Amino acid sequence: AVDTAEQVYISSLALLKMLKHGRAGVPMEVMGLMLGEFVDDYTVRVIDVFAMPQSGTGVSVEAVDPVFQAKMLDMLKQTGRPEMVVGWYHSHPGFGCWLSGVDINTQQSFEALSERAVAVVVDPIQSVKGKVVIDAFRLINANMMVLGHEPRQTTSNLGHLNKPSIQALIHGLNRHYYSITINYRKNELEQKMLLNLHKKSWMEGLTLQDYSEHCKHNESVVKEMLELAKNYNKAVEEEDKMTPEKQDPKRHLEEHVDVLMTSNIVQCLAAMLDTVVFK
Amino acid sequence: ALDMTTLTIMRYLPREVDPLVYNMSHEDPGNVSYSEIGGLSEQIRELR
Amino acid sequence: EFLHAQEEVKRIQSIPLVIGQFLEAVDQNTAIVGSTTGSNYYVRILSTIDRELLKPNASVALHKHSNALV
Amino acid sequence: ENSEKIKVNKTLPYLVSNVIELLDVDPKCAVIKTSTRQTYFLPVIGLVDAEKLKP
Ligand SMILES: [Zn+2]
Repeated sequence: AVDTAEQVYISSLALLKMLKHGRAGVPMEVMGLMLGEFVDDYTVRVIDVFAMPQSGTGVSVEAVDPVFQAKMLDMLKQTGRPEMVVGWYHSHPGFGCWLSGVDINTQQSFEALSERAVAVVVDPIQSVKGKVVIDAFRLINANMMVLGHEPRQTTSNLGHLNKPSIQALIHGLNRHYYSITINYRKNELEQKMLLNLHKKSWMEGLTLQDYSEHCKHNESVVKEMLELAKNYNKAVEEEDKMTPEKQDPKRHLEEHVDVLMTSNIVQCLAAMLDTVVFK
Repeated sequence: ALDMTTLTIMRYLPREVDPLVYNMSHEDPGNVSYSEIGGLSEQIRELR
Repeated sequence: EFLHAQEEVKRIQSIPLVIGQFLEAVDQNTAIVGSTTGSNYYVRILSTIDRELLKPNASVALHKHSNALV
Repeated sequence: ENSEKIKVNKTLPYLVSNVIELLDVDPKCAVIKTSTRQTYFLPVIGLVDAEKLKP
């Protein structure tokens, strides 16, 4: 009854918990459990994540404190969270997402505790700049690989639409553990809630920058214009129709005039609106 | 000093290092008055 | 979409880069750089960099992790 | 509980290192030169008293 390409769902709050806890413990690996639901054979929905204390043993089954997690679950159930532990995660700063031998042993322990619980690996320093690096793993039973079978029953084009990162397979991807496709089940409510962090406030929308700094920026961009115009004359002089070799004048002048124009229009228009509005 | 994660500077510090110089400064010679030296009045006066 | 892609291209050359020395280039899109870490790497170069600025003793900033020279 | 957690926190690799200037705090600061030939600044010394140290 091997499971197919499948899918894993993490809530947005879960992902933010993941990244916060991962970045906090850097450069030491940190590990916590995932709370969620196994829904069906084709999806796994982790809904919320709680961290667990660091220990000198490092990320291992020795690190999971049964009393801590037990009391934590007992407390969350009273507050609205009855979901069971669907898996665990641990941070791997400094290198890509993959399971080490101790990680494999921990995942085997969780598998013994379960039937299809997953392991999640987050690199908290590579996941940065808007790029997020999270991968979900599950061990391939050696018996199945021993007797020449594929890891899963490929049914739909789902799955293979993703590609394995080369870094992982050196460490053992598609050999002892297979990567399950990651997906984010955010609703519109969380998305609009999250949008407030960069959302433009009205006074900030009507802010008029700084006239002196605006003029200084204009002068610098105009200097770039002059240099690029000299190079544009130089480039138009080479029109002798030689072999076909954007660089130097053309592209730079085009984007520079675009940015200078849009800045000038936005500033002048906003100034006019303020002149009309406030009095 | 820099964060080991983002490398962003978060504090300038007193200039440089090297506790070797610290030892070579905090060396304790003991109380030796010029009178405890004898027969070098011209040189002692010269040094000051 | 093109504006979003350029915003990301700006993002990739953000602050935390590592400095290196640009040895001779190889192709239009790749080059050889000597990192301040001591080792040298075969590195693809970002297109937005003006190639005429590139000289075999130029000081060039590499991606912190991927060593990509932008 | 605190003592047990601290003790289990005291792993036993320790990467011995030389101590450098104990710069005054300003909004318990030590600078370390590691045996692996790296220098580090500590916002807090740790589990040892400040004056027990000598650069
Ligand atoms: Zn691990």
